[PDB]
Amino acid sequence: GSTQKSLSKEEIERYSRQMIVPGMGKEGQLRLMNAKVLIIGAGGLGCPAAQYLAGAGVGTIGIVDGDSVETSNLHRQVAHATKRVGMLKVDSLITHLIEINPLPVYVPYRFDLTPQNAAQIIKPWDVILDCTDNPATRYLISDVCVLLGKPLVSAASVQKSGQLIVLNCPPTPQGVVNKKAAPCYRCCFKGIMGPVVGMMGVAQAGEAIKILVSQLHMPPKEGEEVSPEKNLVQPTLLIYTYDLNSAIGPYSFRALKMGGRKKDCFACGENSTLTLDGIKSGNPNYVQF
Amino acid sequence: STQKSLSKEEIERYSRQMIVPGMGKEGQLRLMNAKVLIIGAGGLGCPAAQYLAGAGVGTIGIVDGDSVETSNLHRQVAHATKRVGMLKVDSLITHLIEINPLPVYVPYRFDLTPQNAAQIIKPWDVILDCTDNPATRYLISDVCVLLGKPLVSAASVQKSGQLIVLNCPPTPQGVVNKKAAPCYRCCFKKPGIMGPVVGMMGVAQAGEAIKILVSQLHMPPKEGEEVSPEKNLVQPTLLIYTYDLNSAIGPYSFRALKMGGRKKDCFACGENSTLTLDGIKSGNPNYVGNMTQSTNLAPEDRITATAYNEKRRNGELGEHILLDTREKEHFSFGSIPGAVNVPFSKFLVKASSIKRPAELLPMQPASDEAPIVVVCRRGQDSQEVVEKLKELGLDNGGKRKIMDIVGGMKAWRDEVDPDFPFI
Ligand SMILES: [Zn+2]
Ligand SMILES: [Zn+2]
Repeated sequence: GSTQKSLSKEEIERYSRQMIVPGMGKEGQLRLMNAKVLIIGAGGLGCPAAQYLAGAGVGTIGIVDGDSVETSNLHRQVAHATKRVGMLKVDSLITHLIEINPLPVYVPYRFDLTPQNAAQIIKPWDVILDCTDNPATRYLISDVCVLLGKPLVSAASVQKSGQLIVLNCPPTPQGVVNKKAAPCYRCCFKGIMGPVVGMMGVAQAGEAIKILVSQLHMPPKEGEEVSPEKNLVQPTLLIYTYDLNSAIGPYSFRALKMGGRKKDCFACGENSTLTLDGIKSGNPNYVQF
Repeated sequence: STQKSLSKEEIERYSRQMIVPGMGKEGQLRLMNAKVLIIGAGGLGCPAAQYLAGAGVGTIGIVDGDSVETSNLHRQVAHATKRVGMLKVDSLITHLIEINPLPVYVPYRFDLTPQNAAQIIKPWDVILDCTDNPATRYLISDVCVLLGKPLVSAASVQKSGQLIVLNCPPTPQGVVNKKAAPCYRCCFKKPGIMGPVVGMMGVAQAGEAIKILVSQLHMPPKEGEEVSPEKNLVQPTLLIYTYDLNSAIGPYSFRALKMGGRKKDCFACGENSTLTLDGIKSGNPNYVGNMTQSTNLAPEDRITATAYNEKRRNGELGEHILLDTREKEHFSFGSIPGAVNVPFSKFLVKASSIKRPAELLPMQPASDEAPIVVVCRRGQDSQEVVEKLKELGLDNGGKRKIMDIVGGMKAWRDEVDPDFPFI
């Protein structure tokens, strides 16, 4: 699955328009096709992210969700259909992804992600996208990504706005603080309109593609630092504010620069006591926020 | 004909969208009574239509004459592999019906041309330019100016895409005696693709269309009043999304440039314009890359708490004045060092009293180029302050920048000084 060294005749035609982009090419396309991307959440954030990773040809796409399609969510979950109401979101979404592009392998997880199964779900994947829109789950996914060394693309709905940030990319082992390292979600922190959540989801796919094509999740050359222009060690917190009574303004998008890994972070900092065994056993406890 | 109430089925489908502040039943009925035209059923048109269909726009028109091809599915995610060979408009409506069967979908199984542009556009309320074609983009803007239509235009290229709201609220051709929104010529005088880039701009197009309909941003202001500058209509924003495969989201990935209003000498909307609907039909404007540099970027009107502090720490803002418009007792709890307090309450009264000497509202100045920075509690009233100061010619014809701090003193606390004593 990750061993492709050639493109078939159908793949050349299907991906011809995007391979010609500078910085993509054949090497860029094979990196997508040999990649494994996990999408946690098949709703407003997960549907647009999945659609554009499917069209682009990511070779393996996992989707985690245990909920069902509902009529009142179609205005924002546009990958679903009215006739698929009552069906599992993961199955309804993959039905549309297969329509877009049947060449990738789609791996459904037909159940909720929890502290007891997070590590099992996340471990096999190269890049993690948090599309849960659940604050408690966000901390769980960040923690597990730190412990299993995974880059995390996390987005959320908050008030009348959306958010996006790339975390732990390139991943750095827990507790290492004698070098520049990317932050985790804890390092940074402590009714929704369709276009808002849709824009963050599309942005999430754009970032996952960036990481895989340019190998932004790979370490730098020995003794070399990660270029600050890559916006990885100190990532940007993107905040898009959407107000129904005001057309797009000069600061509807805010790009807040984040700090690097904190030395005293509960999860990734020095002397961290967070462990995979603890998470499984309820330590820490992810209280509903 | 106008629908005035909701059924049980519509309340279910739209319940979680109507609770959004500013939407409600009134906002929903405005969408369901609206008619939106989407020209182009491809990379930009698919996401735009998906989210307008889901939101419940009552009537959605789609113009396209091309067919679905395998090589474009990577960015045209509303189409299906099984529907390769079908007309794009027929393929797209099939998907839109699946999302939401309640709207009325109107296909135009042909391409827009100078000969049919006016006929196609006239019946529709809001126009979305989802063509990635320069020639068609100029043609649509021209027709929208002549027919008095608001236009949401987008474009995409290898590394970037753009979005801008034009001629909203619409103002007749040739009117130059008042503030008026620009057209595409006012903004850009004539000289591969990644899915996420075009998808981003397409979703943003639907977002703007929804805002225009729900808040009736395309309706004129009250007689004698100008459109609120805070609505970003008469001087719209040019959004630019730069997608660099070798760099994650950065400070300039999303760049929003403020545009000037209508140009007095615009070929299409300016005074003494020779452009007419019959001239377009006759080929008199000959609509010969996809994205070009703008030609009416306006001077900046706002600054972030972060940027203002960044310049203050490096001593960049020389000779400037900092006006704190919070009320007296609020200013007494603390302020930015060097801020002069000019309460907003008294400011509005003194400004009301200059309907007679010159500019006593303000305090001791220096030069003609000395910037003025306004800051209030949370950036709600500071734009109005800046707007009236310019109304009284205190920008000296544009040589003196007058800005406000985005988010007021709350943003100052959140972005710069977390221990600031904010009330
Ligand atoms: Zn951390
Ligand atoms: Zn013009």
